[PDB]
Amino acid sequence: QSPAEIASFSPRPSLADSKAVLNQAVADLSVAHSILHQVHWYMRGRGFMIWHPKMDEYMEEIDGYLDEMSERLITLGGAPFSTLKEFSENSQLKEVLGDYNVTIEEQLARVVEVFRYLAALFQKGFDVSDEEGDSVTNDIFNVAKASIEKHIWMLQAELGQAPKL
Amino acid sequence: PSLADSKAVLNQAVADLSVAHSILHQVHWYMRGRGFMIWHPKMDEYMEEIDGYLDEMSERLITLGGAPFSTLKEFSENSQLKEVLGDYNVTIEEQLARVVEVFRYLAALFQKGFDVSDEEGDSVTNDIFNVAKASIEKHIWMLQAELGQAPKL
Amino acid sequence: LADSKAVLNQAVADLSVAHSILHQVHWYMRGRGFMIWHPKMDEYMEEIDGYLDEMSERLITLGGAPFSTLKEFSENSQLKEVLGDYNVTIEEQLARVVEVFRYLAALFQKGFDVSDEEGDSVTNDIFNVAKASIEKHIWMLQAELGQAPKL
Amino acid sequence: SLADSKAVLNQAVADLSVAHSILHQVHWYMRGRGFMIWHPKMDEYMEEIDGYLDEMSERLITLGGAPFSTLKEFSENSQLKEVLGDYNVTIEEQLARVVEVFRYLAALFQKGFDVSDEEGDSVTNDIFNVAKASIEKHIWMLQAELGQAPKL
Amino acid sequence: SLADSKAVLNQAVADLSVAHSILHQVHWYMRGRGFMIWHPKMDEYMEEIDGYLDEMSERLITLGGAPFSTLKEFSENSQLKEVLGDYNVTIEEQLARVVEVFRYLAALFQKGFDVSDEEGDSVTNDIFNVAKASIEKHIWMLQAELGQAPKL
Amino acid sequence: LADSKAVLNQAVADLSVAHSILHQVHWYMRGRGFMIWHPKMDEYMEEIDGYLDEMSERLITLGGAPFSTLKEFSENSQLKEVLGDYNVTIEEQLARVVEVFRYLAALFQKGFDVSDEEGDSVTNDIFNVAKASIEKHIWMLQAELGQAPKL
Amino acid sequence: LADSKAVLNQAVADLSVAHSILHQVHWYMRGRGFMIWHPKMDEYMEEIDGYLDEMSERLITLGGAPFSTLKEFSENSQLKEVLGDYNVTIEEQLARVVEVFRYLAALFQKGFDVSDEEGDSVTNDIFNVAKASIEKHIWMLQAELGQAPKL
Amino acid sequence: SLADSKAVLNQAVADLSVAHSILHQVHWYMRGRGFMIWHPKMDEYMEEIDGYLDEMSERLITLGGAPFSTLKEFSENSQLKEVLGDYNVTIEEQLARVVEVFRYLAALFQKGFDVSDEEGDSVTNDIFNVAKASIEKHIWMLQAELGQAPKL
Amino acid sequence: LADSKAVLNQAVADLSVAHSILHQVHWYMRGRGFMIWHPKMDEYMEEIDGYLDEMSERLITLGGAPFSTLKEFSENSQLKEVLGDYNVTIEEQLARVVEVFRYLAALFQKGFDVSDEEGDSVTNDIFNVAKASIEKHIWMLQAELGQAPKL
Amino acid sequence: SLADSKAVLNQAVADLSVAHSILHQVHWYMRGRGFMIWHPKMDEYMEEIDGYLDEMSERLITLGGAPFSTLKEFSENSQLKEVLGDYNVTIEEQLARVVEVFRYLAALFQKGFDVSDEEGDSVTNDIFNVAKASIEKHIWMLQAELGQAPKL
Amino acid sequence: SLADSKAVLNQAVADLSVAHSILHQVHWYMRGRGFMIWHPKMDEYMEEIDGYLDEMSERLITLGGAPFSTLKEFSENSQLKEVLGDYNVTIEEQLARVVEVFRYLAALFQKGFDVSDEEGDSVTNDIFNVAKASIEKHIWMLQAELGQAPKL
Amino acid sequence: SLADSKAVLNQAVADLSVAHSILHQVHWYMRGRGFMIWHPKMDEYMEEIDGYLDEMSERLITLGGAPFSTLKEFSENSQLKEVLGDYNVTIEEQLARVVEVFRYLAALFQKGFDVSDEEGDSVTNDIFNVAKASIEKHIWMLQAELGQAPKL
Ligand SMILES: [Ca+2]
Ligand SMILES: [Ca+2]
Ligand SMILES: [Ca+2]
Ligand SMILES: [Ca+2]
Ligand SMILES: [Cl-]
Ligand SMILES: [Cl-]
Ligand SMILES: [Cl-]
Ligand SMILES: [Cl-]
Ligand SMILES: [Cl-]
Ligand SMILES: [Cl-]
Ligand SMILES: [Cl-]
Ligand SMILES: [Cl-]
Ligand SMILES: [Cl-]
Ligand SMILES: [Cl-]
Ligand SMILES: [Tb+3]
Ligand SMILES: [Tb+3]
Ligand SMILES: [Tb+3]
Ligand SMILES: [Tb+3]
Ligand SMILES: [Tb+3]
Ligand SMILES: [Tb+3]
Ligand SMILES: [Tb+3]
Ligand SMILES: [Tb+3]
Ligand SMILES: [Tb+3]
Ligand SMILES: [Tb+3]
Ligand SMILES: [Tb+3]
Ligand SMILES: [Tb+3]
Repeated sequence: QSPAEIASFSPRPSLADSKAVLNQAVADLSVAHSILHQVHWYMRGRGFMIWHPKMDEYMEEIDGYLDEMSERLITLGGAPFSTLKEFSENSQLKEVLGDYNVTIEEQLARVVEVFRYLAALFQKGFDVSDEEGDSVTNDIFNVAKASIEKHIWMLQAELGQAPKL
Repeated sequence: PSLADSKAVLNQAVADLSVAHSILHQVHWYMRGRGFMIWHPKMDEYMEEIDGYLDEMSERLITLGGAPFSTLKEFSENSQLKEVLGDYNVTIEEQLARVVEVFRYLAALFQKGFDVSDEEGDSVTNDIFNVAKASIEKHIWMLQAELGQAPKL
Repeated sequence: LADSKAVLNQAVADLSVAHSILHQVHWYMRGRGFMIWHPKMDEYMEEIDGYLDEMSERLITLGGAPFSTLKEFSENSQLKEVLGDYNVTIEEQLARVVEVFRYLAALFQKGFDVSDEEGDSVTNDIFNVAKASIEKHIWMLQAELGQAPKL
Repeated sequence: SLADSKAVLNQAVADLSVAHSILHQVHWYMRGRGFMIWHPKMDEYMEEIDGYLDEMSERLITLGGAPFSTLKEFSENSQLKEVLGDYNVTIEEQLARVVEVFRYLAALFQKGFDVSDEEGDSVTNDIFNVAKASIEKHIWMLQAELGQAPKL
Repeated sequence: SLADSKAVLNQAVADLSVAHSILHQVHWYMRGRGFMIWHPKMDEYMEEIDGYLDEMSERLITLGGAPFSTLKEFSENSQLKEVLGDYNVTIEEQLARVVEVFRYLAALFQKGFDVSDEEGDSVTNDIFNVAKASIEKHIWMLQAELGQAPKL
Repeated sequence: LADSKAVLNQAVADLSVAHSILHQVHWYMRGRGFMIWHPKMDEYMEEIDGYLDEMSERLITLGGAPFSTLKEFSENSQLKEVLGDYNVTIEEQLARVVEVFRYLAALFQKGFDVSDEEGDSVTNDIFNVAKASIEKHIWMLQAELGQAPKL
Repeated sequence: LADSKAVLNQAVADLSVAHSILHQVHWYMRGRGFMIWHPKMDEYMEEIDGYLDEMSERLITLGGAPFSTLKEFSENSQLKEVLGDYNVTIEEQLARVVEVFRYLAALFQKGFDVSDEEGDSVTNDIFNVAKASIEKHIWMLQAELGQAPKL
Repeated sequence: SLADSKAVLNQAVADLSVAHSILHQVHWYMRGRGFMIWHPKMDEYMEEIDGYLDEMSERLITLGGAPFSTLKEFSENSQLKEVLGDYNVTIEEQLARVVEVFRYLAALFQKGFDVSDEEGDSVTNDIFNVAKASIEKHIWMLQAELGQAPKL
Repeated sequence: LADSKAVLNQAVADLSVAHSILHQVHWYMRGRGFMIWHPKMDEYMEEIDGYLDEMSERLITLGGAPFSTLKEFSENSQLKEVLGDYNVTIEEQLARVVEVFRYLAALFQKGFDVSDEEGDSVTNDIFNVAKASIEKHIWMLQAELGQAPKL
Repeated sequence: SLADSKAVLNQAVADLSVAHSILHQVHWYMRGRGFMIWHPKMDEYMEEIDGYLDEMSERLITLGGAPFSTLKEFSENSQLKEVLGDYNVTIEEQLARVVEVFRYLAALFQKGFDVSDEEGDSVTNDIFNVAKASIEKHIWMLQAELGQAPKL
Repeated sequence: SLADSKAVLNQAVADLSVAHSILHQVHWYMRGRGFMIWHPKMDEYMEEIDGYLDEMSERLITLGGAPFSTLKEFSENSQLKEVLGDYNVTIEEQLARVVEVFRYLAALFQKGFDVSDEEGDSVTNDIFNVAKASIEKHIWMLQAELGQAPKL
Repeated sequence: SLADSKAVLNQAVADLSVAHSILHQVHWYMRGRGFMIWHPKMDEYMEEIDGYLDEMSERLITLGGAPFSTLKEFSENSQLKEVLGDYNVTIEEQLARVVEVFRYLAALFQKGFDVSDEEGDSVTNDIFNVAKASIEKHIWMLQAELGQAPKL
């Protein structure tokens, strides 16, 4: 005979170890990137000429974390999500169709939402990596969390609000 | 001459670009209102690009055996663009609206340049207009976006 | 796919999928040649992002609305992604890259054809430049694999 | 013999030190549309202000003087008044505050220009003139953002 | 009010705009041995003319004035005369036109200098001083190519 | 100094005064070594400026309100300023910088301690980076003075 | 694509010979204006070399086999070479570069036409870009020589 | 108090000096397909190694310690063993040798991390961490070229 | 090859042919290693071009008349060219380069010796620097081919 | 009409050439603790002296003058005195010597400033002013190294 | 044939390795006025020494030799002696030690020159020549700091 | 036993200084078609001459010598003779003057080369060789401009 082929529902979704949460990051950072690109492209209104370019800067920073976090996952022996289907299903951020009729304030507020989520994800990754004693991974999350939180201050300040982290 | 018209539209461009530069200088200088700090330096970027086209088009014309307009009287009399005196009381959005309008004219100019030069088989001149049109159109998108509008080319 | 705006948006989806695949090759790569090709994938991706931005933004300039969600990229792209696997050779990785680049070169030909018919010379040149470059890469990638470009 | 020149140099040291402090408060406490342009702009202004403070302090040293060099001295000799940071100053208000400070500095620099000319200190004179040039350009730009004429 | 400082700044705007046009004509129409050096040199002169033009107009704005800003205003106010482009002018003759334009500029800047000195406009006075220094150096140089003394 | 915010604001006050002392040192310096040590103060000042901005901004980020007036810096800082004097020797100037730095090293360790205990990991690493560089500067200044770092 | 491929290879022959002529002009130049024109041949040579590589590599990408020996170059090229001679005037050497450029400009027009007929838009832009630049140079050289470009 | 941290820092000075010797050996004796990529890559590794060895040695000095600083000290104290150069070794063996050196450093740097953590030396702790992060990435890449998992 | 002048001109001829051959290797290359060795042929050609210019120009300085036509290069060179072929393996290409370089080193040695005996120190230095560089390359290429330099 | 401006420019050309010569002696014959920083510093001072000499020489040409241009002219018209190099001179003495030279030049630039101001040559006046500022700053610095006030 | 050229090149590998290690000890153990200038200067020396070390071994490889490549080999073959690091050495003593090292290396490089001169290995000969020129420059400078003649 | 190498090094210091002065005169006094190119070209030559002067003097110092270091010493030991600057001299005459100085220098570097070969001073030999190579290349270029062969 032969070993039976197991048929069960996709197991994961529980952020229990460093590996798990690094992959969740790969997923969320890929979608974040896509949301950022849509804001870049669909943006209209006073303040476009400053924020259009800014989205590029954010995107590059997000790219940087995406790469180092999946590559840390690889180094630790894991297997990073690497298809749009994987990214789209494992991510907790929702995507919507691009729309040109959104005010600047609403765009910036959407980016703050995404940044708040990512900062909590990196907080979770920090805590998990600390508990498991994976100090390298721990530092990666902390660094990413530092600058995301700083971007949240600035965005909120443009919106006339405190960071409210 | 086989290339008489390429020549004529290149020189039209020389005149209109010189006028366009002038207007962008006026916007840069007379600008007042929230957004000054971003748009004032942006006019410099536009001017540098307009300048780059003015030089390239005039010199393509020289290369083809033409005599480019090279006096303010010539630019002025030949250009289809109309200049008005500077006024500090124009709003930032009216200033950007004017820039979009100058740029729309230039896109149509470069379109005609493109067609005429494609007609006469001057493929170098064709490319020059094609590159200029491409850039100007991108600029129109951005300006319109800032104005809360679609590019509407 | 019979106007410039549809071909451009199709390119948005396909370049987005091509970028994802190039990333997968970057990460899962193993074997002799890794030290040269792993970094090369970043060059390829920087380029693909280059075109993605220019095309999407040409569409916008032309009054279109780019695919801008993963669902849209995935469903609209003609490219097929598979799960990442470490157990693929460098030569196999390269061959996959060439397949994708071949697909892109052909998409760029259609964009070239369609915009030429429509008299949209700006879009036409964007497709033209992207093609010249994709084609150069296939020559080089095929050469590493000991084969002619076979365009 | 260069006593009036020395006094105005040192007065500028106090004032520039306070001005720098105010720019730093505006930079941190800024909130509202245009933050993203004006926040970094505050660094540009601070660098320049630091540039003058150092240059003028060292011109004073070079003349045989002794520049104020403590926060107490800066705060007590300066004519500018500082206030507790407040996040609810609007952008426009923040810009108007920088304008008030720059106008003060332009007038201080005028006085320094005049006094150094009177004492025949031509090097000190050109130092104030350069500073004045650039400050007035900044007032022109600030006021333009505010939709106003430079009003020098 | 600095009425004449403003008047000379605006005269400079007009004349530099015409000077710039004249240098462009020389760049384009130039033919003869020396072309390869002087053709590009015309770009360097234009960039410098451009610099003054923007600095002077911007100093005018800063002072409360309203710079000339249309080609008609440039032509009607400039003292410089423009002629149609001709390819049959020699290099030596082109260089002679430039010297003549620059001798004019240097005289204009002397007036700008004298007027701003007199009105106590030291910033403007420096702007003119810097422009005149540069222009006069160029004159020495062009004259030297032409085998002649600067004859300032 | 009740928490992370409190210590951040203390660093804001102390870094401001520390920067002022450094400028005093830069300006009133005389003696053999001037030519190396005078410009070196500029390097120290840029670094202190950097910590000052980063720490105040971390405080902003966290919902605090940084000291931002000279009175506030002066009031809250634990460093004491004295009038400039040209007759201080170069090695005496370097010793005052060492004292100021040892003070800032201590401050930053309290900062590190407090943030660690509160779980403010970003603030923690900020004080740690600051601590590392100051302690290296102490080693180098003490070395110049013929002494061990004596942390 | 036989005709596109043939004109590309022709250009390889002729650009290799043009390059050698420029190198001769560079070395054998004597007369007033040497100091401006001697380095200018280095810029011309650099640019010629860029076309040469670009055009044979295009040919490779198309599945051709570019001429690649001095024999192939001399035999296929329509340019004729003469022994070096220091007795040539500066103006004479410039006229010889003008002649050679006028020739390449014509060849590039053939290449452009042929490629346009065969639908090879990529080769077509390559010829178009080379021709834009050679013609600018001819204007400039002719102007140094007191003449209209006469294209 | 900080004796254990000082001890591991000094161990690292020793092992890093030998490591760097081994990389230089690889660099010079390398032969085979891939020489052209890997030979200069050893240079990257050496300079990164030199970087850690200076940082760590200077952190030891800063703590009041006395770094090993003679070839005899390095050899005696290093746990890494050196062998004679041999051109006959294969590229893949050369790379396997670099991996085994790095796996050792990574383990050493983890010991440093742990020791310094227990002692409260947070600066020393962060130096090992950054070192460890870097080396582990290198092991992944080196293993990748050899067709293997990182096995960390 | 009687004297310094004569060997300088000989090198102009051989360096021209060597550059030709390197370019052939750059273009016709196929197989694993292409991605590192294709661009490596650019660094080599660049270097060869440096020597060729320096050597001919030293000869002009010396009052000679450097070869300046492809006919002179081809007829005077001891190096021999073959038709381009895609079927040559990477290692064969690499070994071709080695053999050209070995010839060049031997030529430069003769150039060194000849200018030495004529007391032309400048020409001597030129051949020395050229030699040291080529031998370094020979070690490196041989290393790739799994062999000792065997000078 | 411009004779005194031309005179003091040409006197500066001579003194600047001798001063360059002196600084090069100091550079070469220097020995003593402090060499490693003061040796390269003399290069910086020489480049600056060179800049003034070229600028002032060329202002003189521009004005229709004829700069001193031989070592014999420089040596004979200079108020500065040269002696044979000697390795025994201490570092303080070397530095005190450069100060004396700088003091002379600063004074010479003051005469130049005065004279051009009288003759209304504002461009020449600015050149002397700029030169004077920088030299006085270096005097402060060298005096400070020497443990002293600038005592301008 | 080239056995003696190879042998001295290999002597150089071992000595430059030990020279580098002594420079590193000097860099780490330095204490005294001058530290902030001389500490970085040891880095520059170390860089230059590595430069020679890599080039000489690679020249050896190129010639068919096998360079020393283990700390054991460097130690055994070097004629330089190493002692434990001591903080209580003065800056002047530390510099005198470098001067001793360099004096040795320049004697070595002269032997390398003469040997290769004899064996007609003109490339190896230029390498030693370049190295010697540079080391002798540094000996002049270090000695000048020490108030001494170069005394080659 | 080193002494003639030192004497040629010192003659070079004198002649290079004089040559630097002559090039400066040509820079300033040049008039005529070609000015715009040859005027800046003199700068390049002067920077190069200063390069040699400094390297040669410092090699002399390194050898335990005492370089000429006053204008009088340069003037009286130089074989080159200076004349009063004159504007009327043609461009072609000026270049010929530089050619004549460069031929003197190449010949002097040849004597330098030979004397240092005989004395076994390889470092100095190499300095003269390098200088000679570049001077000869300039003669070619200058001669080419004047429509002549180099005639070395
Ligand atoms: Ca709405
Ligand atoms: Ca008036
Ligand atoms: Ca005391
Ligand atoms: Ca004459
Ligand atoms: Cl502006
Ligand atoms: Cl990577
Ligand atoms: Cl973009
Ligand atoms: Cl910030
Ligand atoms: Cl041009
Ligand atoms: Cl300073
Ligand atoms: Cl050359
Ligand atoms: Cl290529
Ligand atoms: Cl250090
Ligand atoms: Cl003449
Ligand atoms: Tb990566
Ligand atoms: Tb142009
Ligand atoms: Tb974009
Ligand atoms: Tb300062
Ligand atoms: Tb402006
Ligand atoms: Tb900040
Ligand atoms: Tb290529
Ligand atoms: Tb260090
Ligand atoms: Tb050349
Ligand atoms: Tb000059
Ligand atoms: Tb190496
Ligand atoms: Tb020197």
